[PDB]
Amino acid sequence: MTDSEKSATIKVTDASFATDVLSSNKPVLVDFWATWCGPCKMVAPVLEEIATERATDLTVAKLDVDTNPETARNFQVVSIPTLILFKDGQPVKRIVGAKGKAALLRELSDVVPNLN
Repeated sequence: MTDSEKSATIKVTDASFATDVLSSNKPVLVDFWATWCGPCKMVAPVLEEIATERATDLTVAKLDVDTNPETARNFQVVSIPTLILFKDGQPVKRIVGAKGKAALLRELSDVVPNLN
């Protein structure tokens, strides 16, 4: 089953990346992913929880490399899944391959000192 409030993520494209990711004065986390990749499918529910839980500290976004390969090569992040953390529309940290909740919330507790 699914629902319109099951996630707090945003979806971005090569035509909208500047208006959402580079527009953000707060920290924003882009996951470059595709539905056809196993590790992408495995990190998606962990990022969905991170979007729902960490909304006050950061924003969580997805770039679909299957329909925006332009944005995938623009940052050289084609080696999916690939996570970029931006602050004030400028890149600050890079991560590649899947994470579990513990590893993802360590790398985001680096900006959320409250947990974990």
